[PDB]
Amino acid sequence: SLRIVLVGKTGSGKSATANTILGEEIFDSRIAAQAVTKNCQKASREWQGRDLLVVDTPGLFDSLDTTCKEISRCIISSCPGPHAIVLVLQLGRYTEEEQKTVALIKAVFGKSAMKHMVILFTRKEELEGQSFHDFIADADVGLKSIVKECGNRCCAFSNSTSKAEKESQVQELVELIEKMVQCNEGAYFSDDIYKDTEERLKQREEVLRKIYTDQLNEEIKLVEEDKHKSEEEKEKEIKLLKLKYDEKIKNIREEAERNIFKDVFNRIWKMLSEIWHRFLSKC
Ligand SMILES: Nc1nc2c(ncn2[C@@H]2O[C@H](COP(=O)(O)OP(=O)(O)NP(=O)(O)O)[C@@H](O)[C@H]2O)c(=O)[nH]1
Ligand SMILES: [Mg+2]
Repeated sequence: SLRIVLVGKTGSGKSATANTILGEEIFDSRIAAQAVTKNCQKASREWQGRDLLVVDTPGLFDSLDTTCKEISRCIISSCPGPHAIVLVLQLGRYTEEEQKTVALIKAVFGKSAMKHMVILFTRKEELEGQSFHDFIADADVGLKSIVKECGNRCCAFSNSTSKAEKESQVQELVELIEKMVQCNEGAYFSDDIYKDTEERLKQREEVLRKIYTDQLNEEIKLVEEDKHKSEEEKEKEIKLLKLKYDEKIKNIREEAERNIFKDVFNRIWKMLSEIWHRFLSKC
């Protein structure tokens, strides 16, 4: 299993990138004068060997409230921790919004997060006769710097362009991610946040297990000691109940993720309120 999070500016091609990872178009990718993704979204894909889990995020910079909301959502979805945090840029310069984005990940998740960051570019088809190598070779101090921090993990993507090319890019991305993780002591990203937020997640899931079971064992109890009902009626009812139960265990993960939101939000809000002086737009 691979947990990857796509963060970046608005319009950078995050959703497109997600689509090309997922093999089909799930998320909304189009050209806009607005944010097309207003909400953290997640999906899964059957791959050669693994289940790929892709977290698409709203464009980081456009609100302390909103930023805190979406980050928190991102954290919950990415639990227990992400394998790769992919910073998505349009081809060319490393710009101020990406600078602040990188600053944010650093600030909230520590500097220790930069081992799991990979840089991904979109519009690969736009460079034409120039090599991507040649491309990153002409780069600037800031781009070179962040590439260095990220361990020289860089990709270019063409979302348009055949499936076989696209899936090959997927091979590149996934492989490098596995390389990175292996060199990273073979585990996902784990933070003070992630540990706590996961513990909460586990606690509430076990709780809901206590709830749903005690609900089903009760509904069953009525049917057993109920008279005037045929045994076939008892059996048909209980069978349906058990079906609804097995459907309701499938539900716990999504329902659990919803319960902790405000708690993690508050925790992040405590932290982030002080810090926001760094991410204001001056002027
Ligand atoms: N040529 C080309 N265009 C691309 C590529 N990736 C994205 N685009 C273009 O960039 C536009 C923005 O796509 P989108 O995925 O919506 O960006 P986004 O990151 O989702 N924006 P947001 O995060 O606000 O929803 C699309 O209309 C698409 O045509 C790429 O690899 N090549
Ligand atoms: Mg989007």
